[PDB]
Amino acid sequence: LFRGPVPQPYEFGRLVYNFTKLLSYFQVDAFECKKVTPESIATSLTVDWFAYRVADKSDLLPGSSSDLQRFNYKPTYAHPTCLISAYTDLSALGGSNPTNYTLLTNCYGCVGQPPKRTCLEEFPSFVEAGYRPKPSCARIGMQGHASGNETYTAVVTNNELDSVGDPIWRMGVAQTKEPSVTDKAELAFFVS
Amino acid sequence: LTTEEKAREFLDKFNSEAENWSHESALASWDYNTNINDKNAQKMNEADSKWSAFYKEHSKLAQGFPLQEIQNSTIKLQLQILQQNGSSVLTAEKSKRLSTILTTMSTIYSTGKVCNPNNPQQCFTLSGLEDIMEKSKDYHQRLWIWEGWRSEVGKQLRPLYEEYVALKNEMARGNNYKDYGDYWRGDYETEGGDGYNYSRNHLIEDVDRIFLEIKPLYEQLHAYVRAKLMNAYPSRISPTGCLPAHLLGDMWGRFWTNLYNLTVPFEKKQNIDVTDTMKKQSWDAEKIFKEAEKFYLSVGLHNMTPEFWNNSMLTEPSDGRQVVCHPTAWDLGKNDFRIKMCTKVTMDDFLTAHHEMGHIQYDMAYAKQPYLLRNGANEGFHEAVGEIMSLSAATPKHLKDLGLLAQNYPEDYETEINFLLKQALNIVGTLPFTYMLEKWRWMVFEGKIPKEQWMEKWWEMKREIVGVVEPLPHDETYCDPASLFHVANDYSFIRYFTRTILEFQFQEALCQIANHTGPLHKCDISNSTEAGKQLKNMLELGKSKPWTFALEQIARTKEMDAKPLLNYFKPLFSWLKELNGNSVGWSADWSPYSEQSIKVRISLKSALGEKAYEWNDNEMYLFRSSVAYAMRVYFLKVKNETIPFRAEDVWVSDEKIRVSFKFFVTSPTNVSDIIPRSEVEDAIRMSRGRINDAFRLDDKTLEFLGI
Ligand SMILES: *[C@@H]1O[C@H](CO)[C@@H](O[C@@H]2O[C@H](CO)[C@@H](O[C@@H]3O[C@H](CO)[C@@H](O)[C@H](O)[C@@H]3O)[C@H](O)[C@H]2NC(C)=O)[C@H](O)[C@H]1NC(C)=O
Ligand SMILES: *[C@@H]1O[C@H](CO)[C@@H](O[C@@H]2O[C@H](CO)[C@@H](O[C@@H]3O[C@H](CO)[C@@H](O)[C@H](O)[C@@H]3O)[C@H](O)[C@H]2NC(C)=O)[C@H](O)[C@H]1NC(C)=O
Ligand SMILES: *[C@@H]1O[C@H](CO[C@@H]2O[C@@H](C)[C@@H](O)[C@@H](O)[C@@H]2O)[C@@H](O[C@@H]2O[C@H](CO)[C@@H](O)[C@H](O)[C@H]2NC(C)=O)[C@H](O)[C@H]1NC(C)=O
Ligand SMILES: *[C@@H]1O[C@H](CO[C@@H]2O[C@@H](C)[C@@H](O)[C@@H](O)[C@@H]2O)[C@@H](O[C@@H]2O[C@H](CO)[C@@H](O)[C@H](O)[C@H]2NC(C)=O)[C@H](O)[C@H]1NC(C)=O
Ligand SMILES: *[C@@H]1O[C@H](CO)[C@@H](O[C@@H]2O[C@H](CO)[C@@H](O)[C@H](O)[C@H]2NC(C)=O)[C@H](O)[C@H]1NC(C)=O
Ligand SMILES: *[C@@H]1O[C@H](CO)[C@@H](O[C@@H]2O[C@H](CO)[C@@H](O)[C@H](O)[C@H]2NC(C)=O)[C@H](O)[C@H]1NC(C)=O
Ligand SMILES: *[C@@H]1O[C@H](CO)[C@@H](O[C@@H]2O[C@H](CO)[C@@H](O)[C@H](O)[C@H]2NC(C)=O)[C@H](O)[C@H]1NC(C)=O
Ligand SMILES: *[C@@H]1O[C@H](CO)[C@@H](O)[C@H](O)[C@H]1NC(C)=O
Ligand SMILES: *[C@@H]1O[C@H](CO)[C@@H](O)[C@H](O)[C@H]1NC(C)=O
Ligand SMILES: *[C@@H]1O[C@H](CO)[C@@H](O)[C@H](O)[C@H]1NC(C)=O
Ligand SMILES: *[C@@H]1O[C@H](CO)[C@@H](O)[C@H](O)[C@H]1NC(C)=O
Ligand SMILES: [Zn+2]
Repeated sequence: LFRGPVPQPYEFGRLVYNFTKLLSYFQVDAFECKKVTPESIATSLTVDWFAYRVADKSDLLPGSSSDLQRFNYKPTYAHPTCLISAYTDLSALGGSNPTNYTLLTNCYGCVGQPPKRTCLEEFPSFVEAGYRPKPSCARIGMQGHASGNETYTAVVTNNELDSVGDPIWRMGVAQTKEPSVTDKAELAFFVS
Repeated sequence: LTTEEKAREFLDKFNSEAENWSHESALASWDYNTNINDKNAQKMNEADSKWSAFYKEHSKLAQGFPLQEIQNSTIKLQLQILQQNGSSVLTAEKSKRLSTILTTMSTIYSTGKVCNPNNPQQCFTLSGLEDIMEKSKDYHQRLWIWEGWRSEVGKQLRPLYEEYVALKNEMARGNNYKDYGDYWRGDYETEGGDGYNYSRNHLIEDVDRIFLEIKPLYEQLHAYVRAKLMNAYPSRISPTGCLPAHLLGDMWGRFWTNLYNLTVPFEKKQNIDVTDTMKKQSWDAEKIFKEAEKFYLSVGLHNMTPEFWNNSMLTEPSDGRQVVCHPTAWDLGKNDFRIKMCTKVTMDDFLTAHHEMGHIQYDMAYAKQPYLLRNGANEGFHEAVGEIMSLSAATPKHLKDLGLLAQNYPEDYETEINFLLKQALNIVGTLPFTYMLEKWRWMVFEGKIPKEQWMEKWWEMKREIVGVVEPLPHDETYCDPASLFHVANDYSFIRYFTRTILEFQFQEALCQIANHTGPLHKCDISNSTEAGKQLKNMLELGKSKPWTFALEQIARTKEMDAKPLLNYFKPLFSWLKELNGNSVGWSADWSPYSEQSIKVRISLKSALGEKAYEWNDNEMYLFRSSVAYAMRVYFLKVKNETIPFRAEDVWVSDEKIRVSFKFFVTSPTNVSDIIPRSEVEDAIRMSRGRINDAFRLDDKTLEFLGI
């Protein structure tokens, strides 16, 4: 969990212990659980994680209507789960710290092929709880992150074909934000 | 006792007996419909006679309880229902005459035939003509059918409709209404405190307001359809004009459903059809109704009674009995509910089963009300409730849960557009039709449109409101509105307008409660007991409360609102808008026959002075005869052809009080064949001298524009 670049909300990591020991690498800003108490966690284990901002921790909470849980990542809470939002310097642990944070703010379908392709905001593409965003939505976030553009808009296709063999197009917007904590990696973890 | 107390006892006794008598009538009618023969027909007629005699006696008795002395709104409302006089305000001669006219108009409509103008032995009844209009893509065939019906039937009803209007207005006045239009609008009238009152005049303001809100959507659909029809019928349709009346998918242009095969957005994609799966999984009529029952149970509504499952007719009899399969929901009284349907294992009957059971659910909900109040809040409430249940059941979401659609079945945005377009053709494309038709009838009954301008205003309104233009000019011997079932048979029509608007208000309100996210057309209220409760609270009221109250209980509003409809079709609107660009809208100047018409202006005063005559109908007849003559001479001498042109082959339009009109000529044996303007102008010059003498006019007082 401490190696390589930190995954973004639209490409979150998935990996399937001493609970206290793990909570000694990060400074915790917020902590909450659902259908469980942290004492029981300590006394399969699945960890999902991604880069996020601690300033925006209010969006990680259940009941949120924020973009994060609409287009990027949403928990199912089918099983006992705890939410951790914390920060650390990953470089000293064999990893690397992010320079900015990127999330999808919109994604929606398009009908027809070029030059007659028409994109409709009325057909939103939401992420299913417990699942990753569509390959064509994920593509937008990736290009957005690496574009050097605070607001990035694009129409892409990513090996998604329909029933007649035609490309499936999707349009969306990615937003890039600055770090809130100086010289630290800000991460969100969902542990179930 | 006081008047109110006496009225109380009167109604209690009436309602008890009314239930008993109504039940016997309902049973006799049922037996006939599920077993058609002479014995059952006789029993049915006898049972109805007894009911009518009962009701009439108590109606007269109800006149002894003045409404001014009643403070209890439940009692007052029931007395108002019983105290209606109706036709009884007329004298015996007028009452008998009106009944005769209504019977006559119905008979003429149902037995009308149109014969192929080029094959006298090939005649079709209305059912045959409708079957052709729904499928034919032949411009000519569609035209002689359209015109034939209007000429063969419409011209028989004209004089009957004129007498009909006069008699119905006298009746309405006898019942203290301004006119018969005012009489019909009383069906939406309510009284009460707060904002729960609704005057008859308010209905007019609301339909006009709603129409204007809808219009921007209709214009986008209209432009789209026009662009497609221009390919189906090359050089027949103008890109900036109205659509020809005979090319709209049916005999009247009421629905645009049958244009789908020409207008479908994405022709490589198909709509969802689970018929094959139902057959593969061995579904039958019983299973279909059992699944409909589960749907309603999931939202906290009733199961069907033990009797329902035994007494109902869910499939067509195989025992020789003759029945009428047309699907209906019955409430026979005394907690006896039934459905009469001939169910097939198809997706269409699957959805129909949900529709019909929705009616039963509503009937059960208000079964606790007094007999006279066991109805919907308005005439459009029952249908609106049924339709929303069909919308929910038809979603891909619901079909997957039922196992009728593959769980991994992918989403396709092009398919969703095809779906919305098909829906718009039936739901949106009909609203301007309903609006325009009622507006015309209201003005006719009121007296805003005089007899001399009935057809003039009919077609003027069609071009301005709907965007449809007649293939041929019609004078005042025609009665086009009477060629429609509902007009000929004395039915109100506005119910279809209001039903549609309410339907979407109910659907949106229920989807918000169910916490639906995303497009409204993908909403499914299954397993939502909160949505179910909100609905049940409205359904059980029957008609004991103002419909504005009943509406508030579900949609949390006292007014009809077009926004829910516009929201439903929002994704379609955006797609059409981008595609249509700036080609949206139409003029009312162009018509199929205008390009080759000749304008004639005559001045009789400057020609003859004191000897000048009046340009009456007889002079117009002579003119048409003179033109036909000129056409015969031209063709015989120039083309060496003998063509029997008659005055009837000369069409005249846009006639003013002053002597100014336009005309064109068609072939005697072809109505889609308009003689080229250049050939007509040549004929006029050749015989110009004879035309001149006929009217004692020179070449300055008889002007043919273009010559
Ligand atoms: C957020 O941080 C990322 C780094 O993780 C920044 O990505 C970098 O953006 C610059 C453009 O501003 C990229 O340089 C360009 O590369 C292309 C392709 O080689 C070249 O054609 C251009 O001329 C230019 O050199 C840079 O390569 C990219 N870094 C990586 C690893 O891809 C991103 O800009 C930051 N976002 C914001 C809003 O600051
Ligand atoms: C309304 O709510 C009920 C209850 O939750 C839903 O019924 C359920 O349907 C699901 C499948 O849609 C059932 O799960 C699956 O059942 C199949 C057998 O048909 C099995 O092979 C799978 O492994 C899986 O177990 C679920 O058990 C069932 N729940 C019951 C019957 O209590 C219903 O589908 C919902 N309807 C709508 C429109 O949402
Ligand atoms: C429908 O949703 C409301 C509100 O839920 C929140 O807002 C939604 C739009 C969505 O973003 C949800 O994920 C949010 O959680 C529910 O109202 C809540 O009900 C619970 C009881 O179960 C109550 O404790 C909360 O206080 C309510 N919240 C508010 C703002 O009133 C409502 O129950 C949902 N309806 C159904 C049938 O589940
Ligand atoms: C309904 O009409 C009656 C008069 O018509 C008679 O009674 C009907 C029930 C029916 O049987 C007709 O064929 C009969 O000719 C109205 O009763 C009269 O009302 C006026 C007041 O406007 C009063 O002066 C008369 O004396 C009443 N006559 C009788 C016999 O009662 C009755 O008021 C009308 N009701 C409504 C709602 O219009
Ligand atoms: C629209 O096209 C469909 C085909 O996609 C027509 O439906 C077919 O009609 C023929 C003749 O009755 C039947 O033999 C086929 O089995 C039908 N096919 C299907 C899938 O139903 C439909 O009739 C056309 N409608 C109009 C108005 O032309
Ligand atoms: C309900 O009744 C009130 C009267 O109490 C109606 O209000 C009148 O409406 C007319 C037409 O707009 C106005 O000219 C009057 O000045 C209004 N009077 C008052 C006191 O406001 C109201 O319109 C009725 N509601 C409906 C739907 O008919
Ligand atoms: C009546 O006149 C029309 C012309 O308005 C004839 O239409 C033609 O139909 C044939 C098909 O058999 C087409 O190839 C021609 O191009 C059409 N003409 C035009 C101008 O479109 C129609 O055939 C005539 N009907 C008869 C004689 O029964
Ligand atoms: C890049 O940023 C500019 C503003 O500086 C914006 O106009 C442009 O649309 C952005 N590019 C993309 C693909 O969004
Ligand atoms: C009206 O009368 C009914 C009985 O017929 C009674 O149940 C109801 O409460 C009364 N309502 C009012 C306002 O008096
Ligand atoms: C539906 O029918 C079942 C079986 O008879 C019954 O137990 C259940 O209570 C009924 N539903 C309701 C709401 O009464
Ligand atoms: C169905 O109705 C018939 C006619 O009344 C009756 O004889 C029969 O027993 C009923 N069957 C059931 C299950 O109620
Ligand atoms: Zn119905």
